[PDB]
Amino acid sequence: RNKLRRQHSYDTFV
Amino acid sequence: TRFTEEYQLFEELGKGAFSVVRRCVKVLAGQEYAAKIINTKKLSARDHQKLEREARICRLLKHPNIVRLHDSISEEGHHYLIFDLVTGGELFEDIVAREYYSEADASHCIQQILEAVLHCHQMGVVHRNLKPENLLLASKLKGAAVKLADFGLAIEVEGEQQAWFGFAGTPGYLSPEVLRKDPYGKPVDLWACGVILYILLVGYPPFWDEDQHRLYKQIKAGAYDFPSPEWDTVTPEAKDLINKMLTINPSKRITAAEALKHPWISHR
Ligand SMILES: CCCCCCCNC(=O)OC[C@@H]1O[C@H](OC)[C@H](O)[C@@H](O)[C@H]1O
Repeated sequence: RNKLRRQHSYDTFV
Repeated sequence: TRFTEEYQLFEELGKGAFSVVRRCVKVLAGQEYAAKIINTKKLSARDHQKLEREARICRLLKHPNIVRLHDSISEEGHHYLIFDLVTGGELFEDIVAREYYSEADASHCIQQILEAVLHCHQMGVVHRNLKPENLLLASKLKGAAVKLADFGLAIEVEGEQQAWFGFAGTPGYLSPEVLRKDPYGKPVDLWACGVILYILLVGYPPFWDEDQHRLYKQIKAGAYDFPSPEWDTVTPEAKDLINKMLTINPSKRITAAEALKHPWISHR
């Protein structure tokens, strides 16, 4: 089920 | 040089790759600020360009709903981006605490966000990283103004000219065109606005998965819905604005200017 979570920024692909 | 002789450092407010954000006081003025402190010892030539770009973009933007840059100070081994202090904390924390916003409060919130994005777009700046973490409340008094922050990933665009500007942003807020690795521009910000408006109204995101590969597939296909029970009392015109923001094809996606004229925003 969808959750409001803090997420990290990227400046290239994972 | 200026920072060391005029400013005093206090507690940490945030962290970055090779930076911290700390509260500081301009001692003789008795005025407090938030200082992004970048360690510049052996920065690459490109990292120097990106620091200068962030400073230039932050100096360019003058708007009530964008954090003001007070000064940009270059010392030996340290650069100081000095911003106004904003004490209300992340919009993120306020959504979690309240669970969701009423349509009236959500409309007022996204209206201020869109005004800030509109100004950015008019000045040829694309943020690329809009999310509740990057939106700050001006005070702890409920109904306080929202301020767009953190232009570290922001790019300068030439009019409506679009290009592959590289893979940057936050997974849950990334536009389909960035995930496809296709040319993009200003519309990426309106897609993120759609995600933020969805979060505002029911307190959870439209796209989420433990598997990042499945998350990106759902975003690229615009595979969101309005489940019961949280969406059972939300107006069609709220869903309509979200739909127009969360449009896969960036040409047909609502602009900031158009979004501000939507009845759900303007008739109120
Ligand atoms: C990140 C580079 C821009 C810094 C802008 C500072 C604006 N003034 C400012 O006083 O920022 C406050 C803090 O700053 C960080 O977010 C930007 C924390 O994550 C948050 O907890 C937030 O409360």
